[PDB]
Amino acid sequence: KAVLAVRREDVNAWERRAPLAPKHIKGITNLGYKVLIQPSNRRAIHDKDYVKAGGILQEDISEACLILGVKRPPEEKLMSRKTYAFFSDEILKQEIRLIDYEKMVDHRGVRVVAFGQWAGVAGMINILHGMGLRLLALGHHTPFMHIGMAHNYRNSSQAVQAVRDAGYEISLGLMPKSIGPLTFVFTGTGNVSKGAQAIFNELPCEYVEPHELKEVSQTGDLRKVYGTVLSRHHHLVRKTDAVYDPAEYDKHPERYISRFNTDIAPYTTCLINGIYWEQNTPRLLTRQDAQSLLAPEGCPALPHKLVAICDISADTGGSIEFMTECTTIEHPFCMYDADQHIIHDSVEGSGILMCSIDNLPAQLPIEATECFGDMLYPYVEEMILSDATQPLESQNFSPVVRDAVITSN
Amino acid sequence: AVLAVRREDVNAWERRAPLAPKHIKGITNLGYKVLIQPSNRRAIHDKDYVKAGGILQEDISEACLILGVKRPPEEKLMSRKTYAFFSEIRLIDYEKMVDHRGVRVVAFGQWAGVAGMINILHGMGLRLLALGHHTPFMHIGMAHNYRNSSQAVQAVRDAGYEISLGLMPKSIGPLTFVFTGTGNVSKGAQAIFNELPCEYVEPHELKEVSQTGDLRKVYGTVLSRHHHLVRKTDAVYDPAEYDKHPERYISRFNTDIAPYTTCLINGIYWEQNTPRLLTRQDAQSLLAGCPALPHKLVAICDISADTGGSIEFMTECTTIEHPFCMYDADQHIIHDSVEGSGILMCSIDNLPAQLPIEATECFGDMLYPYVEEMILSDATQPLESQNFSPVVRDAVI
Repeated sequence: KAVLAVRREDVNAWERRAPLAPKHIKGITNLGYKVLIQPSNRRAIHDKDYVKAGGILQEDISEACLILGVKRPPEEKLMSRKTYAFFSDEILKQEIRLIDYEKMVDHRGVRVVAFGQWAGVAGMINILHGMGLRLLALGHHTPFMHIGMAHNYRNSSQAVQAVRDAGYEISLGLMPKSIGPLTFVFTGTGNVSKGAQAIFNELPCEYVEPHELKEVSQTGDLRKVYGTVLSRHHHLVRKTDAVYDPAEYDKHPERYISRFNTDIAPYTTCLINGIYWEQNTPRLLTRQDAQSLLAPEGCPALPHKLVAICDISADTGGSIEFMTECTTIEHPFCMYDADQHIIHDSVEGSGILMCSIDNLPAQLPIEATECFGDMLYPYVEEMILSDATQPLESQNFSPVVRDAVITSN
Repeated sequence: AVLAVRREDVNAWERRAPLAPKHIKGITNLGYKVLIQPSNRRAIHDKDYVKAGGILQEDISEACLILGVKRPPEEKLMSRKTYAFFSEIRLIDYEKMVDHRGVRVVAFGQWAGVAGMINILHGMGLRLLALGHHTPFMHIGMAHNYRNSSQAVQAVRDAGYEISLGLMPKSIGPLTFVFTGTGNVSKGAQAIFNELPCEYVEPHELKEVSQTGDLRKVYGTVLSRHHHLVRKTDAVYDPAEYDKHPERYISRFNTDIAPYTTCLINGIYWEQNTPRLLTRQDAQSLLAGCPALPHKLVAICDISADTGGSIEFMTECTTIEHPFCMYDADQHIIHDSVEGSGILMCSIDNLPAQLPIEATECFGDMLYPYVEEMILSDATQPLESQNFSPVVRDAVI
């Protein structure tokens, strides 16, 4: 008797995802609920697949009490006496219940509704493409020229075949010698970091311990790429006695510094940053660290070892002090040059190539939709039996859903 | 006695060379010594030129013939030597090398068309998304994102399968592609289109299929002079007369074909007194959750390098880095963009450089037969006594 609707995305041309996939609509209709799908040429999964799974294609979504979307409408489009959920008072004036997927957390306070590894997958394809263009601008044709942007591929499978194909060229010795071994450092603990690792694993890779990076950055095999996973214990020490205690760094991070600038950064070609930075944590790199890193025929050496930094988390303006500006899917790369200036939509001149896109998952919209839908599915029935007309206190919500309401009730 | 291939220094995108490894194997088997200047820029690695009998060496002083792609900086030209490029020092221009009929003999063949067709299919992906339509054209990148034409063809076939499975949005209607010109360059664009689920029709049919075509296919037509050119007086076509006096003719392309066209691939070589395909006034008239297109014509790709003054309003060239611009409803050109109102346009001058290995092989094949003449050139003696063919003699500038 209660009716669910999936709204069309209207916010931005790049929003090709949805909060639920066909298989989720097949599940919800098998529980006897009616599900309206608002027609959309924008969605990367076609309307006829939502219809095949028992959804009814219809512009008018007035009858629905739960409306699921990805991004909040401009507020002009919000029907009254209904519950909306998005990835986000004025509207509180009315009887409108708003839910924020980002605030849906377990008893420990860890998120339970997200895009999983998919930001890392897209970020790693993006930065490999970026390094192709950056190294050509410095005068080096490489096999990284043969990897496009994440959104130029049908799905992660087609992307993986292009990464393996460029990997074969590297493994056959088609890199230029003069630029030396290539080193990749991965930071952070989450699913997003595993995604970037999963793309790297398709190249002719070799994982080393952080202390080895000094050696392999000089004498590594030029038919391979080198990776290292960086953990807290590798680079964080107390200001007093240069010791690491994990229980103490959790409570009082202010007693700690990072040795990343002296121990790892000078031996790094590409930093993939997956850290979630906090207001009292040590930084990986400062503005002064950048000055020192930059200060240094047809076959030149690199101007300096560090070519690129890709941010795959939220943390835009955190661990790397000078990475202040976000990039976009359309303009993915900017340069931090030797005069401490950001040059937008460019891979030319001096300095460090940087990539910081806020909606990386949208570049792989089908797999992003499947993954998100899987995490949301168990909570959908609670949300369908939500009543915007009644008080919050009387709703049969789990703490997960209750705590994620961002309206007065 | 000694031949040299110089490193390209002009532009970061110049990844081609005048000869491929197999050509160096041929020249060394004639007993000539060949120096190759080392280059991380070249898309074919130094080790392959060495494997074929070339010697890798920075100092190129002992060579009497120096082959390159683009003409060096004037400060870099050594005295008493012969240089060949694409424009007491003897200079040869590959572009001026023509046979007794006056047709070019040293060029990049079909490869501009191949790159141009991949570029515009990518362009249409971005343009149609900006108008609110996810399509399988989103899954084709720029020509330079692929290792060679084979990897590009697999991505075009893959997107073709999505179209053939019915994954186009219906509201956008049938997609029509018109090919103009007679050259190799036009065959290249056709060769990429043939890898989609295509169907070729006669020009008169375009009116019908632009309204009732199967949305699981893409439609193509090849446009000849006889289809659209008529005399001002009696609306008749005589091919012998259009050759001599093109000023007596107009084009019916604006009224007969343009209104039923999604994508114009333009390969015409325009002359100062030929009729235009489209004028500024034609453009004004053409521009006038599941929407129709604002108008039928989405995109124009020039594959002859702004050698088609055929489109009056296509004034400014695009680049590999910034491939697309928009001609909007107010007659304004917006650079490096697929957003807002109007027509998407692509006009890149060095399309072959996006497929640098195949471009090098093709060019090298056309040049190979004339290399021996050029090696036995002497810059110190007069031109009249050189044992040159008319092809090479006429190309000295």
